[PDB]
Amino acid sequence: KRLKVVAAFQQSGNSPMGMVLDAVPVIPPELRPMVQLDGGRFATSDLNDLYRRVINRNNRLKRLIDLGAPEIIVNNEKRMLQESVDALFDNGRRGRPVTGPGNRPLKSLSDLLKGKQGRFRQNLLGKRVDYSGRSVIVVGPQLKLHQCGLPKLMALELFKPFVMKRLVDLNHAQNIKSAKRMVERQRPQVWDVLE
Amino acid sequence: FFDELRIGLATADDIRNWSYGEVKKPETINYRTLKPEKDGLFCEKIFGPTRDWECYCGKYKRVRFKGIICERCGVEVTRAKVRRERMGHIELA
Amino acid sequence: NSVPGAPNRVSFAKLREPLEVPGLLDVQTDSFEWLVGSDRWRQAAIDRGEENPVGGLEEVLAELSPIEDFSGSMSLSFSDPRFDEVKASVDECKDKDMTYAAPLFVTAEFINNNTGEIKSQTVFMGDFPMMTEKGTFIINGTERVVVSQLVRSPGVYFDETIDKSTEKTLHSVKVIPGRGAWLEFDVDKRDTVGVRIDRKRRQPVTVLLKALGWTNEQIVERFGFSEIMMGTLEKDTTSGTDEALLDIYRKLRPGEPPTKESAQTLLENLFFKEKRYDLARVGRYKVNKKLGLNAGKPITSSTLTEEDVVATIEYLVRLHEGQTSMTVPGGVEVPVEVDDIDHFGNRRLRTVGELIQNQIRVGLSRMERVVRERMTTQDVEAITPQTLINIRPVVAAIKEFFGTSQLSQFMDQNNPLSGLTHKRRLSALGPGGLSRERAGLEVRDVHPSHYGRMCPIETPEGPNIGLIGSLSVYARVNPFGFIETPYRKVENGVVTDQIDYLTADEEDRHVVAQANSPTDENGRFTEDRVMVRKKGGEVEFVSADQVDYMDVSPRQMVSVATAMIPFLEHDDANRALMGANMQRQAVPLVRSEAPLVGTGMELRAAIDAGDVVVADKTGVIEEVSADYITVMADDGTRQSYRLRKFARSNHGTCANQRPIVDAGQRVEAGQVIADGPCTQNGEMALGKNLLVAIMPWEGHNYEDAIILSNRLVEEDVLTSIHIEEHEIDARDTKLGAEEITRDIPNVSDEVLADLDERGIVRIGAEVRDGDILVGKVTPKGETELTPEERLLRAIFGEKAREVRDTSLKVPHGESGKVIGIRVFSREDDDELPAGVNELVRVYVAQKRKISDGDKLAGRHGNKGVIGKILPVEDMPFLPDGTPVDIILNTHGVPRRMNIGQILETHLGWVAKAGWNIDVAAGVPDWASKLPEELYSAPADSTVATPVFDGAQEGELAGLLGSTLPNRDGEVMVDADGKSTLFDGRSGEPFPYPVTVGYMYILKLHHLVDDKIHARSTGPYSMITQQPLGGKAQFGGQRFGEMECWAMQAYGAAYTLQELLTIKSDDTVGRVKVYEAIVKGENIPEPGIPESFKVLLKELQSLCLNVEVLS
Amino acid sequence: GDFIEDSEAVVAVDAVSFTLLQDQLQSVLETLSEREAGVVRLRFGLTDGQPRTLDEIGQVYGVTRERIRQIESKTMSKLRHPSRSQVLRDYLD
Amino acid sequence: LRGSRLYETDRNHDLAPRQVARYRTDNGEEFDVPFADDAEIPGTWLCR
Ligand SMILES: [Zn+2]
Repeated sequence: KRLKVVAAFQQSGNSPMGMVLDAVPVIPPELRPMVQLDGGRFATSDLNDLYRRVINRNNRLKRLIDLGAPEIIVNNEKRMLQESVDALFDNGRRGRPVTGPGNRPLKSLSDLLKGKQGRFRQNLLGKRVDYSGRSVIVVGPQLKLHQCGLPKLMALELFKPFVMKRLVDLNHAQNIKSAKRMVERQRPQVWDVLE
Repeated sequence: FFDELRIGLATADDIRNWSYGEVKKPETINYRTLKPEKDGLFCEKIFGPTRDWECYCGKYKRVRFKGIICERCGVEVTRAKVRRERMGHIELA
Repeated sequence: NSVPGAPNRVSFAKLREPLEVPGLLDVQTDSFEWLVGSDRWRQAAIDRGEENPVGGLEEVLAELSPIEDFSGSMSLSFSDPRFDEVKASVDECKDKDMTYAAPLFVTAEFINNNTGEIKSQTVFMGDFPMMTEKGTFIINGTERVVVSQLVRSPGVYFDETIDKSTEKTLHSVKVIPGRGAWLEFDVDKRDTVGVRIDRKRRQPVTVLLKALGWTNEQIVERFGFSEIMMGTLEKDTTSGTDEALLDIYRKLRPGEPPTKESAQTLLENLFFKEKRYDLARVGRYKVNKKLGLNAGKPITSSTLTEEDVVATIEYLVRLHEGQTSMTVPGGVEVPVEVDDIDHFGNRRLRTVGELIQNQIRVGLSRMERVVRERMTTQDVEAITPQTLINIRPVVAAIKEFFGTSQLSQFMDQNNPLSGLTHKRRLSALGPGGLSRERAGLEVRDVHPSHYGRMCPIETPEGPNIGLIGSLSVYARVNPFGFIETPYRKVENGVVTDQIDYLTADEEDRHVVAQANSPTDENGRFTEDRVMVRKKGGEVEFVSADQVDYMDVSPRQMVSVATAMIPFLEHDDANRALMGANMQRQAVPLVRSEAPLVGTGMELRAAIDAGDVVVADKTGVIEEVSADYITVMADDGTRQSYRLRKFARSNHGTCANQRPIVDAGQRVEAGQVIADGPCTQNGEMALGKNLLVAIMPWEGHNYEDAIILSNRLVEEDVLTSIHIEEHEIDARDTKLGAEEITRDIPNVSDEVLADLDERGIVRIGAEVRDGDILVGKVTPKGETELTPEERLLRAIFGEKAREVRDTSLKVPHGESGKVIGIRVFSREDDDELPAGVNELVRVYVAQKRKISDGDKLAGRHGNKGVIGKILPVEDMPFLPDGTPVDIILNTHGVPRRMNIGQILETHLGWVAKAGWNIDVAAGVPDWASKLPEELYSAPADSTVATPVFDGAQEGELAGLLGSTLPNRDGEVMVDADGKSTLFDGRSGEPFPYPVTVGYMYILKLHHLVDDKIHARSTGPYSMITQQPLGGKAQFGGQRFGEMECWAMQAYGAAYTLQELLTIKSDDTVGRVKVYEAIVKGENIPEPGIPESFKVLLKELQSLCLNVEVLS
Repeated sequence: GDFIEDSEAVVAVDAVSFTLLQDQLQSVLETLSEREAGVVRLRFGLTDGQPRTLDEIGQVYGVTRERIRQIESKTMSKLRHPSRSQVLRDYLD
Repeated sequence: LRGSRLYETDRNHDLAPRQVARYRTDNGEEFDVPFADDAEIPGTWLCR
């Protein structure tokens, strides 16, 4: 078992020094957005909260070392920084998870791509798509094996761009804006082109 | 057109090279004027401008200056969508 | 008979009901009255056989007080809660969007021990939400219900398991308190008795006994019966109480160094001090009953005691040995047996009162902590309760529970039955309950103890199967939280009028006979042997002298909804469950009518739901309008009732009350004077009764599809009114306040034609998709207009207007008339949220007719969507010219085992067309047991067939064979229930007769109108940039992993690629493809979806050097 | 986060209409004006996104100040003719 | 329910002229900054 791990560093061009960090990276803000919700409220991903804590502690240590605090306080600050970084990478792994309002644990980096939710199984292997609809089904006994009955409104919504093109090129609308306006109000000329 | 995807163990040098600036303040946005604070999270000098070709102080506000770093605030004038691809780092003691 | 009105409805019931159905809302109201404490509750408790009853608030306050600070020098206490009056009324709170609460006052006393002062006075504890007459809470103008929670009661539980290695039987016991460390004993495969204290490592129980103060002689004296006890004692290395104490302290608290006083006081505070270990009031009673301790004395101290620990050890040891009975010294004899935790003798019910009490306790604990913090920070002379009492935590906890707790739920207001069933819901989830992902088969299966307490039919069909149920009709809740059911005392084989309410564990010691057993007028059993249930819930024949209890009614086991399925006994459990669930989804219709055939419950339920208006006092009606009813009581008092008209319900269904009484009509207290949404003449009318033919028709009813006649559309038989509310708000912004205006930039003059002068839409207008409802505008600020826009404005001389349009527009696919508008302006009071200056609500109502795709269903779980609506001339018609209304396929019934619907159809046809049983040659044999009232009835006469006591097979056959003729003196339906139909299209008669009758079809709230949305392009996600989901937005359909597997199986590489890149998150590809489609060009090549880039730059974080090579 | 729509994502149809407006404007009305188009292009900056004051034309070319304004007024008047002012009258919104 | 966060003809042939500076840090790390021809280069800069 030990050789399984040791051989990886031996038979490669990488050193195990990477397990100790001297500079933690920061994700771009857009992936942790601070969006101004309607009415002036702000919604923030809790990830950027974790980061803040790290920085705070990392600042305090820099102060304590500067003025020569007793070794006990410096060691306590170093331990706190270690725990903060650990929770940033993986919250709740070692100790009790960090919680904000209420009692719900914060979502760490690992949680963003860990399980059923996240990115791998929720945003990479399968995703929501445009030009799609859904509706209840009923039996059509007069249909052929290769035919299906599509509601008028659903078909219009699905084919809106094609309908707009066929409206503008047939001189029903003078431009794309006029064709879109005509389709939204569903004037009679739309249904002739839809079929 | 990708040939292969290689994973490795990032070192301090790689992390520093990835970054466009060190984050050394926990501030995200000021309470009034709701704009990003300097040197903190969401900093424009590090992660890029919030608007397209508009620096913090507004000296440069048009596409013609694309690529120029404002000498008064340090914000590069580029697409606002660079804020989802610019990384920062924290140098911890 | 109970209701003065009592619309005529002959009943097939052959058994007289010895007990009247109790109040169906008692579970909520009685619990809430106990919580706050009311005079009627005090009187009931006194009469029940209790002295000095204590309410929930009083109990919590007594638990909190008295308090003394650390290093005690002065004390505080609370007492005497009081409620004065509700600030506002029900409908004022509903309209104004405020909670319906009343202020609470408690007298607080502060005492200085040094001098003996008393700063006693009243303190305002906050606004306590109050329960309405219907048993609901109005929070922020929304009606909510608190559902009772099923939870394992505190106590001591023993069990046994067969080992895998040795295959020995190993017995374990666990003590489960309300709060406190967990204590559990065990027996190992090495034949040793150990204990785990506070989830610590196992050790022999002898060390625990020694530490408790037992020398090595009393253990031998008491536990001399068993041999494993002696094995453990001999193997125990520790000697003396002091030796054991040190080891226990080291193990439990290895961190701090051991000491003498701390070691001595360790176990004392761990279990035997109420401030840190407390069995609930129920827990102490259960422990006493299990171990036979403190037999026959009031329970005041609930904390654990040293006697019960050794009692539990003795019980476990004896149970492992194999002894049946056991008696501890100073205690009564009790049996020795394991405990199944699914038995309702173990599972108890937290009512709304207890749920609120827990949150009050938490809030008071936080308040007490704050009081302790503030007590030793200011002077001890000029200190008063007000200064150091902060009421914020308790009100905050109360508000959090109602608005956040999973148990506090948004009321289901589809129809009165839905709301009634919601209030009688028993849930196993919620805090302290089960988890949907951690619930096996055993918990969700039906247990024999459920009989008469939890209905086995009514329960969710989906993943919540068996975790959520409904209270039975006659079930009652014991103050400890256990569910009791009534039974008739029978002695010497004679049924007696005495009725006793028994609990599951209490009835397990008796033999109960079913209600439907023959009995003479005297009461003595006619038969020699009777059917009964035994201890294990096993069914058996026994002699009539062995029975000591009897069921109150045949329908003791069913709930309210299940009680309204006629011919329930002829329907399979699955279909009965489906029908009961469906009954709660029926939407109200424009006009309602009661079923031809039903149970006797429809009446009572309708009154209990509280949607109908009942006269308070006997009198004579004075004035009857569509808006109010004025009644002059028998005395000089007169009362006016306000009728709700076109009021939107919680689910956008019209709630409309209309009078049924006439001017100058005498009415009695408890008599219905106005009908509710889904009621007709005081009964519950959820659907419509209509003519049905059972046959396949050209494949349009294939696979559960349904065909309807166009008449139901022309006559609005299945039409319903649906109302929706739209809200807009004008508030402040850093660029200036946004104003509600009638002028909007870049809008045609015709568009704003129906807008009021203020900018709000006019009442009575007909708004369609995209129409303006309220006009609003917001400041822009910076413009930086593009050069092309600047030139376009210059050539047209249009101002660069300061404001942008933000008007409220009708959502996609909506329509209907505007019926109501509400305006709140901060200027005229209107205490709106901070920053909001104007609030406008617009109500749009639309009338929906039955159409293709709408879902209908019966009362037997025969659901289906409408596939075809035919003109009247196409439907098959009776030989007299009458066309049928619905065609149901014949291939469903036999395989689904819901044959009860065929009997429903037969009896409905019998009811619609009157019947008369000839009695010239005596009475027919089949009609021997029919009551006289059923010998003959006129046309359109309603009937009642109670479940498990109703119309019988032969009676139904005879009634089919003895119907009256039609207007032409002929019978359309023969004695077998079938009739000869004519083909509407071809015109020739069908070769064989077809079953025809009347069925009660109800319209479920599943309409294609509100689930059709499609999408071509819409809003996207912030981070992943993928389309949003949901009909609320322009939701895109999810192309899940299984769909990708299917596409790979087909080998459709290109379709999959375009689905996953172009149509989801290829930001550049999306716009380029739209441009190509509009311009009529080839689709461009996809590339690099944004989600992969996000994943790459997320893995770059947490120090992984992910990179792409070439 | 699954319910907050992005308010900066490019709207497809709009992004099309604009490029049509830029296509139906730069082509027809610009070309029928011969060299009088140039002054309009610099005036509004639709050629490089650089609006220019009157003098910025006279700083190099020999045209004078008031003549440029007269040309601008004449072009403004004659380009509003319905025959050529109706095709561009649908992109105002 | 919607939120918000805090299109010009792209051209590569023509761009505003720029001049490149050069800075050394205490550790000997070299950095370059493109400034406009307006100059006004500060004596000290903040590096990455
Ligand atoms: Zn600048």
